[PDB]
Order: sequence, then C-alpha cells, then structure tokens
Amino acid sequence: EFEERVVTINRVAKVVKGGRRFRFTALVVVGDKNGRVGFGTGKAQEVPEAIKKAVEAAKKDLVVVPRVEGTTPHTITGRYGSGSVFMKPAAPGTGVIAGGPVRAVLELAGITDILSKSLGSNTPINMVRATIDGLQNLKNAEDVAKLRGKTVEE
RNA sequence: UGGAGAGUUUGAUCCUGGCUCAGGAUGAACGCUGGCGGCGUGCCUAAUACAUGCAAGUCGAGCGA
Repeated sequence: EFEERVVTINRVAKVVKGGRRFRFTALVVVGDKNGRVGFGTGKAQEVPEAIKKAVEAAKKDLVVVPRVEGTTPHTITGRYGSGSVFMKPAAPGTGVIAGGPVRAVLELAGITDILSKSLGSNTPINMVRATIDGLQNLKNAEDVAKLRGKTVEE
C-alpha cells in the first residue's frame, strides 16, 4: 500500500458551444516513504472520481532515489522546461521546508533536509516535473566506484 | 551551523511580466487596557529670544597689610 495527496485540481473546459463540457483534473503524487514516488494526471466531470483515475496513472511510475538516511547524496538544480528548484543536503534534525508541490514530494521519498526555493517555477505542474527530474539524477558512491577505482577518494 | 509561499490578464491553458500580502525592525507616534522586582535609553521637526540657580580656581610653610 502507498500514500497519496491531492496537490491541485482545476475546472478546465469550454463552457457552451451548443453542448457543455466543464471537466476537472488532478495532479496526485503517490509514494511509500521508502524512496519511490510518482505523479499522474486524469480527468473527469464527477468531482472525486478523477482522483482514482489519477492515482491509477501514478502507480505505474516509480523513481528510486539514493539516500544517506535523512538527506540526499549531493546537490543539484532540478530543471524541466520553465521550472527550476534547488535542493541541497542538510544535517539530521532539521525538517523539510516548503515549496508546497516540492514539499509533498520530498516527504514521500522519506527525507529530512533543507530545500532551497523554486527559482523560476511559476505553476504547480512544472514544480512537480522539475522536482522528479532532480531526484532521478543523483549519484551513489558505489555506482561511481563501479566505473572508477574502488572507494579511494574518501 | 539551515535557503518555503499564496493571490490576480483567458471561456479554458503554458509563458513573459508587473503590482499586492504574510515576517524581522523603530533613541517611533497615535489608538484600548493597566500588576511590577529589576535593567537601559529619553530634541530626530523654528540654528525660535533665553528669566532664576550652580559649572575654575587654589595658595595665610610666596610676600605684603
């Protein structure tokens, strides 16, 4: 079993052309607090029924994040399109600071670090796709120790 | 050692982009209420004429009288 949160919903369609559409949508992040997250988007006109379509879209996506049990291994500027968050490791004891779309993703991988703010992000969709693009590009020491010498560098 | 955001142009979007709020401050004023032990700081606006008080004397083993 997993955990989900409703980040945002909308009421997006064209009102009357002779026949009405007025649909909703959602952007649900799912996670397990072990290091695997995801996100997906569905749409329907009955209000909480598009969430079950949205959690359906995110269970088929898992992203493995390295961890030193509380923070991230290094720093990176997770960038996608027009969004850019900044993330950097803390010391164990300080909690995850906000960025609300970026706040709820970092708690469902299971860390307690600082989070620098969204630099150029505007809307809560590209905050999410810039968050996940940051998390899926970190590096361990062991995989680096594969294609180098064997843990010399300290 | 340590670094958050939200709102608003469209029938509905993504972007550029402004304006606006939450917070910390004051040798502040002013608004309501009033128990203090104790610690500090109280002409920042007309350089607008300054009553009354005290702030530079001491030495009688200088020397006169």
